[PDB]
Amino acid sequence: GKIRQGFIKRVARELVNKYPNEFTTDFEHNKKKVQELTNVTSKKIRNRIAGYVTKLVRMKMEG
Amino acid sequence: AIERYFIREAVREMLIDEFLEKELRRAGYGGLDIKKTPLGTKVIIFAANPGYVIGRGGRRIRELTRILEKQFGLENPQIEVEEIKNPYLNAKVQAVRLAQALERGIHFRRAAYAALRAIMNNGARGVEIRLSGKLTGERAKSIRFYQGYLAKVGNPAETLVSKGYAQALLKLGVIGVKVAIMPPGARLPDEIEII
Amino acid sequence: AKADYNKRKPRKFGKGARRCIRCGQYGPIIRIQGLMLCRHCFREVAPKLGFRKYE
Amino acid sequence: ATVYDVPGDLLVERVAQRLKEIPEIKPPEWAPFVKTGRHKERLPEQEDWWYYRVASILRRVYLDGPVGIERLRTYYGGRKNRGHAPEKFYKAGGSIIRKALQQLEAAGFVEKVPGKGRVITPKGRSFLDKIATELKKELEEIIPELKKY
Amino acid sequence: KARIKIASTNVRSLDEVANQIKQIAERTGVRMSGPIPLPTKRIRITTRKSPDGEGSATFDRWELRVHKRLIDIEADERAMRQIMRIRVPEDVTIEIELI
Amino acid sequence: RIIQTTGKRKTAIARAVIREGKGRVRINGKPVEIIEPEIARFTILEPLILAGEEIWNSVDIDVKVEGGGFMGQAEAARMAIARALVEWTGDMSLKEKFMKYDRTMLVGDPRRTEPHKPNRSTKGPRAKRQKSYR
Amino acid sequence: AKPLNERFFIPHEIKVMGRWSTEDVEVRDPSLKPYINLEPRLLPHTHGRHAKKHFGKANVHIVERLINKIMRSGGSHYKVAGHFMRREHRSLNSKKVKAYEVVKEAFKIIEQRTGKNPIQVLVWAIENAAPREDTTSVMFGGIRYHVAVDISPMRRLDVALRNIALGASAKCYRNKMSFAEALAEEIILAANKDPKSYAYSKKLEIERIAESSR
RNA sequence: AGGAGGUGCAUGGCCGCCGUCAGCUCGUACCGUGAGGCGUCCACUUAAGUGUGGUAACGAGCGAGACCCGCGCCCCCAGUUGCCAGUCCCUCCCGCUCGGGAGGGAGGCACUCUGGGGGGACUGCCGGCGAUAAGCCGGAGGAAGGGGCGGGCGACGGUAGGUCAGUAUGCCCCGAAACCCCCGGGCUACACGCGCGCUACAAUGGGCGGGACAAUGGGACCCGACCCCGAAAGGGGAAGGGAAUCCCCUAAACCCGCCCUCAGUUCGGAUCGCGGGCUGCAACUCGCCCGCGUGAAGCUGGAAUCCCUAGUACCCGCGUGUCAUCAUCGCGC
Ligand SMILES: [Zn+2]
Repeated sequence: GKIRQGFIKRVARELVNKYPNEFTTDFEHNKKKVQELTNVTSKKIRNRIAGYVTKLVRMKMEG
Repeated sequence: AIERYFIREAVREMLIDEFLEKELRRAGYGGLDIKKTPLGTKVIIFAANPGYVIGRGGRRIRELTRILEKQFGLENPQIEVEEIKNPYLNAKVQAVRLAQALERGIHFRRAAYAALRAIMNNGARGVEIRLSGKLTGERAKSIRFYQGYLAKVGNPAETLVSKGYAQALLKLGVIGVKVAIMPPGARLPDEIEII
Repeated sequence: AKADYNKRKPRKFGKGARRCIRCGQYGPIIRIQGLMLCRHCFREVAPKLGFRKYE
Repeated sequence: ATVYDVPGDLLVERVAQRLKEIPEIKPPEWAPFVKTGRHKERLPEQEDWWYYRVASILRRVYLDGPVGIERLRTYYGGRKNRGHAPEKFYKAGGSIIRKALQQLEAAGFVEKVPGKGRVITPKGRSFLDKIATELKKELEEIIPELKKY
Repeated sequence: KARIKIASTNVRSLDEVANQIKQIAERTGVRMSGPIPLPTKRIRITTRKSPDGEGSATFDRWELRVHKRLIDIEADERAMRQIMRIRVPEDVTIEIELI
Repeated sequence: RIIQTTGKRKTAIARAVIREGKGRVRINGKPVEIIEPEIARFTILEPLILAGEEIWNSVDIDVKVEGGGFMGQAEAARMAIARALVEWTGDMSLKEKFMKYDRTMLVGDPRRTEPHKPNRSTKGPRAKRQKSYR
Repeated sequence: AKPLNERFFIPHEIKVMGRWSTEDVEVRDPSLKPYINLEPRLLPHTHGRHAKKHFGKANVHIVERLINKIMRSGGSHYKVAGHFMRREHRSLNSKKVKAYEVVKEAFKIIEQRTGKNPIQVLVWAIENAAPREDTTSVMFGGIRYHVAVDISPMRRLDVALRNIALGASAKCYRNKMSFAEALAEEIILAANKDPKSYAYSKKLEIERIAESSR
């Protein structure tokens, strides 16, 4: 089973809402800025958040 | 070998701690620290009531040093007594106090609720107290009082929380008291926020 | 009535030459690193002796 | 050409045949009535196993030298059939190895390194290398791929 | 020459002592051989959980890890006095020998 | 030009040194042409045969292998030799041929032993004692 | 015993075992053609690596499949030729070198006795011993029925190889015949369609039961 | 005082099973006179009360996940007690040395290695399905594709499940006995039923000689290289090692050559005789090892029944815990 976590989803949503222009559809850039802008200390969790914010930005640009 | 020295030191600290726990039950014992100095050894004992630890005239401290040196084999020990940083956050001390209250004869429900409220108001994310034994009748029971946030599974529950256990010897038998406290300032991995 | 009796005879080997320093048992004594601790005592003690259960 | 370019068994048998000539290597009087290790069930079936064993010991000293009685015994040990009990590994006897090494020393093929063991002398090294060279020359005809070596 | 062997159950204390020694060597200006990390010693003890014989057998593996570092320096008066003035925390053990 | 490569299989570690020569391939100093058993000899020989006679008779290889068994050491030496040959000639067509034939010659084998567990340990991680049921 | 040339055989081309080439090998059954792998391969030893995947053994060389199937004891919970062959410590399990040698000897015997490609003869035996239909229990409504079903190509190949290996083991069991001789005889008989072969007999048995129950 | 005397139907702590199952609950509101109900339901999805959407419920807690240890790829640092690829010297050997190989010193850390910090793997990308979400199937790249692979962590409770004979402990009892020490015996008995295993019933082999390749761990009345003695067990001296420096430690399965040729046999190794040793204060009850001698069932096993999805199962040996000696055992390699 592979389902995203509650706190991961909430953190991604609040991050994208707070910084609309600081993320794009690039996973590497989202990862860098998530590490920079979050108190996360786990690489796995940071990758989780980065991937989900990339997904959210893709949905936004799609409409 | 080097491991043999590590093991002997750990075992000696063990036996000293157990003996002191037996001796200083009414002194609000919280723990000890043993350090080596060129002259000998120094032992710091954390007690909520250093009055009992020191005694009257220093006879208790003199005899305690005598025993801890001869019986336990420590080399030229000097004993100092210090205050607990916060008795309401040390699980062992709270468990001992609750057991002593039960021995005194306070109703278990009232004592548990009072201790829980005091611990919560003194600053703690969460607390849980479990009382097991012959309560309310001949058939033993096990009742838990809980408040706040707590963790019991995983490395955070193994490390962050402080746990203590004590035995209250009443007239009808032994009551087991277990206390778990989550100290303030402890952050679980699930808690992250923007900086 | 002499005191020569009632005394354990010296023993250098066997199950009667090792006891748990904390329990006084005679059976499963751990001698891996000179612990001289009973199995039950060591189990109840390991977390605070420096030993850990990593995996 | 040297020992490393020749299969071990083909070289050992030839070394045994050649060593049969040297008079300093003779079977002990108790050789016919002895097994080669407590783990063995029945005694050898060769009537000249002494020379094969001595050749094997000499090659071992050449390769892994310096070595000693205990390590050679470890090499020459093996599994034992204990009956209903599970099979287990045991070492070999020491008299055979010690006498073989002493005979080799008398012949001049090995020498004692104090506190370390026994090492092959230049004479024994040349002897083994000559046997290996002859064997490799014989083998090259069958296997052309060994010519370049 | 002086060989120092430093062993502890805490990697952070180990590194603190190593960094202190390195700083002492750097300030004194004496060439220092980097800290050699020797293989960790893992004492493992497997014990039966149950205090009785009933129930399916379950075991717990309690492991104690000891970490070791080695350093080699060239003997000097000020350097060796400063080294002997090391903090040597409680959980760290230091041995000094001359070659 | 001396080139060094490494190969790993289970607990077998092989270090291969390749240079310019006549085609002498030695494993621990013993010629590859007399490797026993034939299974291990074929495992070691396969990359050279794939590469061809011209490249084979143009380089000298010395391989030192430790740990593992007679098959693990052979496979580690195979990996080391394949990598050494590929890096020496710098032929992308040869690398492609090796990848299509066997991806494991250049890429290692991650598989390792799974630690054993109680309930008839010393037999395997999942082997269990027979249950009476009555 | 055997010549030093055979002991130290040194291949120089990429062909099965370094002795036989599969370029001329022909497979007729269109069902089994996509699953009998005949790509160039010197050593039939893949160290597994195909169990993880699904249909991952469809790309393993046929000779490697035969070696793996031969590597066994013969029978532990199923009776072969009305007997059990529980070889505990003398089995070929975990001895791929021994299985490889046995298969090599069997192919040599087959080529000596037939004059054709041993791999081609093995292919013929597989084609002749692969069943085409079976029967199974299928439930419709509230009760079961003994219905007839077809067999997929991979299952056909599996059954053929299994039957050949089992027949070889049964022939060799406690008999003067060696394992290599038993395997060669079984393969040749299966190729020749002689009902004596365990593989052909079992194929015919399954076929007749399936036809009766269809 | 002491009590391994009773009570685990008086207890604490601990542990097995339900069960690594996904469940168990709280604040407020609302329905029912009440026990109680909703949230916790429905469609889809997940290993999961995992998640999306709809709703008289809106939020939350403990579980799951997160977390922690190890394995697999790459980079930085570190170069000893670890390593020896290049270069110099010395010595030796071969086809007489063109050429090739071995060892020791200097020297290096280049590769392996040890151990600290980091990167990498994130449905991140493509196609399809689902509804555009939850997500699922396949594909490229890649060391690692879908919980990366294996483990530690066992919720509210129950199971009057086991433990007072590990320690603690209520009650009851002995209290000069049930308390405390010394010898001797027993727990090792043996018409028989059962569980889990070892050895085998042979050629997918037995014997003989020869040739290869590990890892985990341990070492002070301890491991012991190395030499001498002995046919084996074993005995005497003794370097080194509190350990990346010395040792345990040149494993077996496997490969070659010869004998045996389907036979209760050169299979199988129970059962006794004689003799030689080791540990231990003590070896008969009741220890282990060794040489010779004999050679008991067993020729594949009914009903029934057990474990296992990948370096896993099966085969093959070794380390350690117990230890003065003794491993067909547990835990690991
Ligand atoms: Zn104890």
